[PDB]
Amino acid sequence: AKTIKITQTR
Amino acid sequence: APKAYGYVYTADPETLDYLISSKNSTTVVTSNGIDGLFTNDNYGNLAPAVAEDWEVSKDGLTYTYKIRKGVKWFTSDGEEYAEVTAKDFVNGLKHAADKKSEAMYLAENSVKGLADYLSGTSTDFSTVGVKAVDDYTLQYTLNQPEPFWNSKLTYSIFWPLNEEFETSKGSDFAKPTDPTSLLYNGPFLLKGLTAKSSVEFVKNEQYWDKENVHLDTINLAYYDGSDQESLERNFTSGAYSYARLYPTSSNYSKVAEEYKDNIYYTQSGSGIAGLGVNIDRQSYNYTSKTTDSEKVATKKALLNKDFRQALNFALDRSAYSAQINGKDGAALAVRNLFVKPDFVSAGEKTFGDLVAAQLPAYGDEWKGVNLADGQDGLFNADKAKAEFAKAKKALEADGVQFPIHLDVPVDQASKNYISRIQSFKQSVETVLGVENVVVDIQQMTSDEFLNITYYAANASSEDWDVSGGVSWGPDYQDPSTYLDILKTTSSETTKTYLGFDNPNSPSVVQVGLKEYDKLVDEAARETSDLNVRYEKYAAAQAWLTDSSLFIPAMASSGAAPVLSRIVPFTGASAQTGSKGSDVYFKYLKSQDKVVTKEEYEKAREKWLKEKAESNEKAQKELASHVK
Repeated sequence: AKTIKITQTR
Repeated sequence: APKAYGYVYTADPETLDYLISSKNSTTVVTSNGIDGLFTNDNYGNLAPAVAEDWEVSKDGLTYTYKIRKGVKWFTSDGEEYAEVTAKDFVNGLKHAADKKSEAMYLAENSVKGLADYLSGTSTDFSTVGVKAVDDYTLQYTLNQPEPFWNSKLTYSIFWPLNEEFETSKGSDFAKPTDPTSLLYNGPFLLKGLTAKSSVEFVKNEQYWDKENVHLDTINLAYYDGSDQESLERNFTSGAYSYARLYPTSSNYSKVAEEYKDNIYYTQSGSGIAGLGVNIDRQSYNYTSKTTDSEKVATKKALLNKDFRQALNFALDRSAYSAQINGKDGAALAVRNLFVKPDFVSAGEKTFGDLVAAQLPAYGDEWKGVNLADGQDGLFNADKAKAEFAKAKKALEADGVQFPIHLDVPVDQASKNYISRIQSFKQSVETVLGVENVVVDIQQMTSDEFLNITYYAANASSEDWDVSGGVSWGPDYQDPSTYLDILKTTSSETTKTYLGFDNPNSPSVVQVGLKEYDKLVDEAARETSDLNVRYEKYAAAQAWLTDSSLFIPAMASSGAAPVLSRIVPFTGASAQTGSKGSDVYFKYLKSQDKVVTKEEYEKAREKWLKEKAESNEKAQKELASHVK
């Protein structure tokens, strides 16, 4: 799965 | 109320179609409403979901699932629509094939006949190895044994879809602002979607397993990173159930003292964050370069392995991590391999151990490399300069003029993404010299950034030289889930991490990725001996590490300071797939008071002891399913 790294909320 | 879960989401979904999307933003809005055959319990075991029982043939090629009876599809308003039956999984996989799912890599070579349906060589889906034997008996037939097959079933491409509903919605199906455009069979109903604002769920009060659902509502507020203090601020007000903390926040000393007894650190997650190298850049809408000579220079530099290794060795990962974690806890999150080093083990050797045994063939510089998480094994200024010296001589001999300019885009709303890329810039420039390499940070809006990274439509849209905007999480329990996606043919993912989508591109041949394909394919053919299969996948990871085509930096999640009102270790635990507690909130329990660090640490030590028990019990029980 692709995920965005701009915010690391966990 | 403790039963009102509140937190955040970071990107609006492009679609609600969970069968087609490979992006976490779709998982975030759908997993709580859509169950497949299995979920994960709080120890990480597969738990019966829509499948009440299962069996596998002696030769490992045929899996058969008994569908639990009385499981209903519901509208977003709680109207019963239809029974969930085996036909919904037949239709799910057919839809994934017809609409050309972004995640097809994990089914196309596994399910018998699917590759031929995908390409159109076979015209009838009845020739594909998924069958509704009857309404409550679902049978998959595979091309080879796959010990990790059942773990794929917690990923969304294997979720069911009611064909009647799908057809009735037509072109309005699964639209990303319309919760009425899906049906729900899971613990919650998706009730609201408002762009750049909120994602909303309510408890499915007719769910068969509602006894294990301990939240009445779920609300996710849009968070774009412009106000990182909002996470703790809304936790403390009681709005949020959880808060990831940023020790570089200007008010952090006050938070740390206030919650001294409550801040605890989570384990590093399984996904990889790092910087992809665009080996075939096409568009220059976001560049500081002004001449064609600069663009050719950068393109030749990125095809040079020594240049890429120079960037890889120049990155101070502790400093990078510290831009979101502060200096003290920065090391915890550092990662030196695309595949998490302990993702699998062969006997006593971790996957990282196997990679480290093979890497020194590529060069003495890899000798003694420490690939373990929690420490920077790759940062080495001397080796970075040595590698750049080799690259400088080769590139100067080809008429390249320095400095090499590298465009790195940033979402200008995410302050700590800018800070991370600023730390990459300072690393590369301080170690290699601005006379040699210049990192040009391209600031743009959130939507502009999404359209050249996360949601880029094609390789042409990958408007960057190096980018860390998109991570990768594993979809199932085998190294192929990390490594297959970088094969020259996996064009859905090669554009995102490597900037290309043409498998026969001259850039692709130049960097030797056809050799990587052969290593990956040779590992994939090992189904008899898991130890040998993992050794062979480690040969592919070894090539990838040496290639420096992706620069690993840190775990994409976890290894972070947090505050919580969630009862520790009540949530689903999942190393892979779409049923972990990051997106799926069954089992999870909430409490009144803030968890203390002592409460968390005690629960963790007790959980680790129970987990080893439960996991071994689960493994011993597998033989009971061979029929």
